[PDB]
Amino acid sequence: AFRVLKPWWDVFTDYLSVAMLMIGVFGCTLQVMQDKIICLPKRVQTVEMKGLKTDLDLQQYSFINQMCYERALHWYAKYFPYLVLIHTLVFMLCSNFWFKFPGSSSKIEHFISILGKCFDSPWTTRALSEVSKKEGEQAKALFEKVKKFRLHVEEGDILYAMYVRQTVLKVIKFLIIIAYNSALVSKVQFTVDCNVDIQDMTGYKNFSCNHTMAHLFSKLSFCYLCFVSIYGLTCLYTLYWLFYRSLREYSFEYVRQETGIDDIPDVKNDFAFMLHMIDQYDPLYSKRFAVFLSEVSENKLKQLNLNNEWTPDKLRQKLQTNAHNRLELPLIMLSGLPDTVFEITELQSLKLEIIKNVMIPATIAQLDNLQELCLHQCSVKIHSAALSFLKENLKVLSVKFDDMRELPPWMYGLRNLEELYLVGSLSHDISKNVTLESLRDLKSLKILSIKSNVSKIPQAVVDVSSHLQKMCVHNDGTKLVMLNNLKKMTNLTELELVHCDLERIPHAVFSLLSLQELDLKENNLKSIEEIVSFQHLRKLTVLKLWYNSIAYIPEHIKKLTSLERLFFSHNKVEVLPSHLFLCNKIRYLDLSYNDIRFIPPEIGVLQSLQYFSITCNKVESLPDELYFCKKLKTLKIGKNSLSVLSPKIGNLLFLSYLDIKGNHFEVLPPELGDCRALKRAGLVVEDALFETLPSDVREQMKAD
Amino acid sequence: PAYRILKPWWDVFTDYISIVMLMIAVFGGTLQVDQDKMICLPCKWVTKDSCNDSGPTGIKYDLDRHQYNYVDAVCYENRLHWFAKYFPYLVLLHTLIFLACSNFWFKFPRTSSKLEHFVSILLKCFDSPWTTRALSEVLDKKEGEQAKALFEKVKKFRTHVEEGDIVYRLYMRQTIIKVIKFALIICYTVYYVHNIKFDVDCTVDIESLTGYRTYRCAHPLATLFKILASFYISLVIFYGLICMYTLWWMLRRSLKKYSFESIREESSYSDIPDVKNDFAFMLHLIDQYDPLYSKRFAVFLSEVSENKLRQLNLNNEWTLDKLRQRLTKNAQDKLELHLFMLSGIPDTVFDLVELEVLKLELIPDVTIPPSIAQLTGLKELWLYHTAAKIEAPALAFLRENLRALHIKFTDIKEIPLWIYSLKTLEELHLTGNLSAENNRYIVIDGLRELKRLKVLRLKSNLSKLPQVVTDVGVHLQKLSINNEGTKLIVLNSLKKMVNLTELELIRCDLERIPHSIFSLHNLQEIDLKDNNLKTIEEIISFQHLHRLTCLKLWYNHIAYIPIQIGNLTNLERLYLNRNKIEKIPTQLFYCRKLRYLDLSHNNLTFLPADIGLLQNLQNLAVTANRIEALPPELFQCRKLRALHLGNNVLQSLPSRVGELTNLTQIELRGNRLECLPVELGECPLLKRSGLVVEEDLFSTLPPEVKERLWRADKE
Amino acid sequence: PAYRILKPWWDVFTDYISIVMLMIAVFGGTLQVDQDKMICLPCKWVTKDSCNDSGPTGIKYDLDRHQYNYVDAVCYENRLHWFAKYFPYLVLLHTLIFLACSNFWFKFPRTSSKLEHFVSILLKCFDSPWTTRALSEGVLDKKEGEQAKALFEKVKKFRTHVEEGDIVYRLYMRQTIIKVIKFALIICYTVYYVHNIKFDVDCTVDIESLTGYRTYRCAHPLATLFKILASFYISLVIFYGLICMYTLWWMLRRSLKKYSFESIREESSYSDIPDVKNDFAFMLHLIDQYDPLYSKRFAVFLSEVSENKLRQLNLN
Repeated sequence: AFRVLKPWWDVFTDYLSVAMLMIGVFGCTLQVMQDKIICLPKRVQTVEMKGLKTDLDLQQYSFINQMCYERALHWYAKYFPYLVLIHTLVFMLCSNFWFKFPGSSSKIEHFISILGKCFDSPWTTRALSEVSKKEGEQAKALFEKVKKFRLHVEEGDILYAMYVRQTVLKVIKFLIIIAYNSALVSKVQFTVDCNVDIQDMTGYKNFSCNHTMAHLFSKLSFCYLCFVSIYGLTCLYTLYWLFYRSLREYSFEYVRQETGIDDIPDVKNDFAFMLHMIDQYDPLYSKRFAVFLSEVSENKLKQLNLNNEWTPDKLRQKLQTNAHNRLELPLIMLSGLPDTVFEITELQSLKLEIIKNVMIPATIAQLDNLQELCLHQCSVKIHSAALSFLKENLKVLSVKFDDMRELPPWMYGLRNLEELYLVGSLSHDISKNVTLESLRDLKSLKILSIKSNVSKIPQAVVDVSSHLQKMCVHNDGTKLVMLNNLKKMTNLTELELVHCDLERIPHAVFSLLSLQELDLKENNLKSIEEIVSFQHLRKLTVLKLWYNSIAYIPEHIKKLTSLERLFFSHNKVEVLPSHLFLCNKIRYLDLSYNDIRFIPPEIGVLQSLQYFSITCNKVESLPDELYFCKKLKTLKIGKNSLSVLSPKIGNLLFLSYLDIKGNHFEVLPPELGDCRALKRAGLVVEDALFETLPSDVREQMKAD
Repeated sequence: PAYRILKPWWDVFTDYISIVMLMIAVFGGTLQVDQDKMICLPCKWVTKDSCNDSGPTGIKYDLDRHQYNYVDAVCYENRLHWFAKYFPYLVLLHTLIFLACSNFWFKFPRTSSKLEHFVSILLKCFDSPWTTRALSEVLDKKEGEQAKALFEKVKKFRTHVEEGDIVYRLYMRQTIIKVIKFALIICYTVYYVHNIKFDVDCTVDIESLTGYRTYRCAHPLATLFKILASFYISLVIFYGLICMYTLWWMLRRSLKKYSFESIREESSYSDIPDVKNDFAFMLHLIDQYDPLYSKRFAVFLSEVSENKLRQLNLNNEWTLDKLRQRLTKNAQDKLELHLFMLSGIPDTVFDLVELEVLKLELIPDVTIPPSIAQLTGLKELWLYHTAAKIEAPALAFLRENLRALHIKFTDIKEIPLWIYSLKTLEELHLTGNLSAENNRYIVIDGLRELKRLKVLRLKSNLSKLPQVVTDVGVHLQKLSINNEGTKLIVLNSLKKMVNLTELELIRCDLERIPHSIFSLHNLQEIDLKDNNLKTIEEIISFQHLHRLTCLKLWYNHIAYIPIQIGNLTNLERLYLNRNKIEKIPTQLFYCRKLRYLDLSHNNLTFLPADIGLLQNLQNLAVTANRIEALPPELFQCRKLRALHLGNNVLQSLPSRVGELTNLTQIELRGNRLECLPVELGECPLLKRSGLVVEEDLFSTLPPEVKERLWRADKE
Repeated sequence: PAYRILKPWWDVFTDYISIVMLMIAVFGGTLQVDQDKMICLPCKWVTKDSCNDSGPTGIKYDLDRHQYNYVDAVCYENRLHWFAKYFPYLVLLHTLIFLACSNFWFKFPRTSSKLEHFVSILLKCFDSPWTTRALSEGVLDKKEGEQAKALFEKVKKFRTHVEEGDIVYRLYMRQTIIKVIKFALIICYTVYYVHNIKFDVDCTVDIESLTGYRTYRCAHPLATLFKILASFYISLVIFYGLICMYTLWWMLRRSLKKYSFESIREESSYSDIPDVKNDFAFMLHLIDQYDPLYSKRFAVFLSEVSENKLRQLNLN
């Protein structure tokens, strides 16, 4: 479809060129045979008139005719048709100057294909009806094609320059043609005087000659002059339309006068010029193609596609529960957030995973039941009513910042927020994150878990220490430094530091006077010598120092007796001292997968113990005083070096769990029936140890 | 036309110039035929045979019109220069030669056929939707097959065209000839264009016929031929310049080497090879027309695109639904998938989450993608003649989930080096020879790293046992070595089998029992199959081993059982089949705990009564023996279920078989049972599937009993 | 078109030479019709009825224009050689005979029908996907399988139908022989009679009763132009004849009635392709002289092993 890009002046000049070709061909075929001159010598040698006798043969007459055709006839009168032919062929070749160069031709084909495809697209009519399924996907594909066309054509302006060069060439050629044709049109005359010197042949010197085809050539010259003048007026109008309006800028304000959409950008250079071309064809294509340009139309189409694909019944199918017993909607890799999601009002938690370029409307005010929000690796935007409502209502937040900007800056305008899950990663310039130190606006924050490679605790935590209570940090091989920021914790109760590479327990933990629990997970504690100040943590009941490297346990454990939970699983402890079990309030003691050589008898002091795990130890001797402690509910002694299960084991009335898996035992005693809370599941052992109960004991044990 | 794509801008420019040249030649020839003449006048005053040039009156020549015509013809033939006479024919001939040189490329049948094939496949690729998808990178079956067929056509076309360089050579020759012709045309035409004059003097010596010798003439189409030549020369110059540019375009770059470095850097497929000779030449010409065609044809050349298309087609050929239809179960009642003679593993396999037994059979050098981690229940893995290549997340999920690995091979390189890095491996059958140079148990030296193995089946034609297996045997509980008739050197190196419970020496050909067999207290299953025991004499030392419960001594050359076999009591599945026992003794029935007794293919003289000492016995197979009668004591046992008694010499079954209740399966094709006792129909658990019996003796029974059995079968 | 496949380089070269000679024949015929005359001036001085031809004044002949026209016509008809008058018509006739010899292969209904059948199923075998499948060495469509089986049976039937008689090869050999003999006769007579195309022609026609003169001297205007045309025609005929002798040497080099598929059976998997004979062998030699890919793609249908692979794959 190349004729669409041709306005009225282009086809008018083309048909003028065909007329010029006809005139030139007619003039040429006249000049080939009809063009001849007739010459008679001058001063030749009831009234009866007598003819003058020139005494010349026919051959001499032809010779005179030739001499006068060559040396007396003006060159214009002989070569006018060939000049017309050459000039109109140059006009025809330059008529498609802006059509033939392959880059411009590709641009023309691309633009006309795009304009025709969106012309056939019903999304234009749908959008025009809105302002005043499969086809939605086709419209989206055509829109991204339009954006690619914008990135491919608008930045250049070669087509306009080629058009202006072609127009200027046509105008200057028309000026030349009018000038020389008007100058030499008087030379085409009938009667000419020929003064060749052929006196030595014919006998005469002065001749009067007649160009037989001079009237016809004059009429043809005037007709060609008229056609050239019309062609030049057409080209002058083309140049005037080129110059008096700036065609490097196409304005869609005339569309804006009746169409409400105002985000439409104004295209420039090649796009502007060739849209002006399509306007010259018919303005309907331009005012219709306007709707395919703006971006808010694409956003509206995306929202419509999301609403169509996600019926509320599909959301009922998607409804599930989460880790905090809330109604969760898992939305995975979505284009956006549908309003159908907000139509659900029973919803208690929102899960948005990598749904980026998303703006939260006021419609979330529909669902009042929200308590948790999962904004995972998604850059989210906001609206004023959404800020107000999520300030009033939202309390639990769980975001993942794969990218720093994928953390949105508006989490911190809230106040009702209580739980925060800051999973992700961080760079070297930790203190520059002003996003962290805006939680001063948060008043209700109580849970903070930051799985990130955080080396320096921010001053954010220092500010929010008054109301914060729980820390969970997974550095994953990153050293944590600058522990004064954890010193100025005051009201914190829980601290779970994982892989922080803390060589020693800082004075930060002892500056805490109300810490309920401490975790020093994956932290290389080679020695524990700073426990002297641990007495200041009177609230400390949990010391989960597991997978650690504590080589020996000193007397400093006597500083705190309020300790209840004690996890030293996989520790480097060799021999337990006499000084652990003085703290009788301990109930929950773990030494799982350690390598203790043996258990000394001072374990008898721990009566209020309810859990004693030493599994996978090298312990060959269990003295009977741990069997004397009857309050010991759980007692895990698995995979040690022990020999025989104690026959007087039924004395432990409150022995809920006895993990003695993989121990080298011989025969189970019959007094497991006296044990009230020990099962085959509880007494996990190898099966050849399970097969050892007496038959009546099997009858009493299968019935428990 | 169809070959416009091959023609660059210079070729079409030369074509248009040649068309204009042909128009000029036609015009000049028309003028030469019609109105090209000479009209000559005699020189009246002549001195030394030259025009003397010595109111006014006309000069009288006294010449007729025919004498004038004769003078004109003779002075046109003899004294007009040949260039003025034959210039239109010369430009005609030159233009025809130029056109022939230009069209000889498309005229010559070999190059025309090559160009037609190239243009056809390029046009088919340009409209191929798979090309659009590859540029974009779920397809139709016919679309994928068309893409594969076009790929194969591209391969065979490349093999067809890269061998010869005739097309480029022909184009070079045509350009050279055009340049040389331009040079000659310019030289001769510029040399001879000055001879086209208007006034020519002719001295033809026709004084005998006319009366004059010298005449001065005038050529009408002289100064018109002087502009038609001068315009023609210009075109030739333009033609030559264009041709010269084409010649320059041959010399700066090598047309026989089209390097795809520019295309493969921009495109994702950075493995596009560089084409050569004629194919390179027409790809370069495609670039001169429009590079988009060559860019689109480039995706039908890379091998990565071929692999992607094969994977896309394989997802279509092997879908999740088809895999579920083919989904089967193994001997362990676990979900297995038998992929036999596959090119690879489709990702539809890996989209599963419930698969436990991934079986890979005869797949050439496959690469396992990480999505195996989605197969959450994956525990077994079967490698049969399959070189497996795996990555690290796969190794992670197999280190936390996979507890079985079944490797079958015929070569060392078929066995991958990753399989020794599993942290949950428990069951492991290596099938194929594991003894080689620097590789005898050093293929699999990472079996120390596997600390949870419990089953080790080795069909390896083995001659020795590694000590590391004995070290692993703290947790390993089953070792079955198949060697196809090769004796191992035990040398009492197996005593670390504390946890071994099933020592199964299949086709060991030992003929003796080493002390390590009856030193291992946890052994419960002992079958010395095909070991050619003429005598079994080592059962006495088994009483220190408290756990032996099943002596399946089958498929052996055992000639006789000593009566000391009566000392045992604790066996249940006493399978002494496929032997040469002369007779079963009463001592063997001192075993009270027997629940299963197989004595198939023996030389038993008869069946004694003490077979009825077996109350808990469930299946009994004394098949292929010489047995005539079943005693009533055998029928006091209420628990007989599977009585494979066929191909025997059984005379009759005594009516005390009515005491039997739990009979389930019996085989009686064979034997000598004259007629069916109705008690065989009395057995409730014995159904039509279990009562494999002759039909006539069944018909001898009353029809209503048969009807009752039928109604029990069908209701 | 459909017949361009069976036109080797010699055939297309002879066709282009033929249209070129047709063009020069048309040009010469137009020239003969329009501008072929001869200007005859009487010899005022005579000797034994021969042209003696022994301020100058032109010789007065006292002849009207009509007597001059009569002298022109009589000397043109009588004392101008028949070659210089009927050269373009002879060239046109020879060119028409050459074109008829070239195209009688396409016009005779038996040979034209055989050529059409061959071209048709060669195009169908090219369009057959099993050609690609066999040349590569999976899943078969029912319609594709039926088309492949029908094409195999058509190939077998046609091979049986045409291998019996070699009328096409015999006709092509006869056409080549006729063309080479025509070229020999043309070059002989044209070389002999080209020197009789002269400019100055002395005519003695005995019209003294009407004109008054006995002998005249004539100038043939289109004499050297006709001589140039004759030399051009001689060059074209020499080129045509050299091409025809090359074509005849192509016939006599090897038996075109016996085609051996040894190279293709060695390169391809199927090594049981029989050595076909006579008209099929000639027709395959022609397409081998155009493009060996046609034989490569068509040899798979002749072999029975490919049929064995066909029946196994169709069953699957």
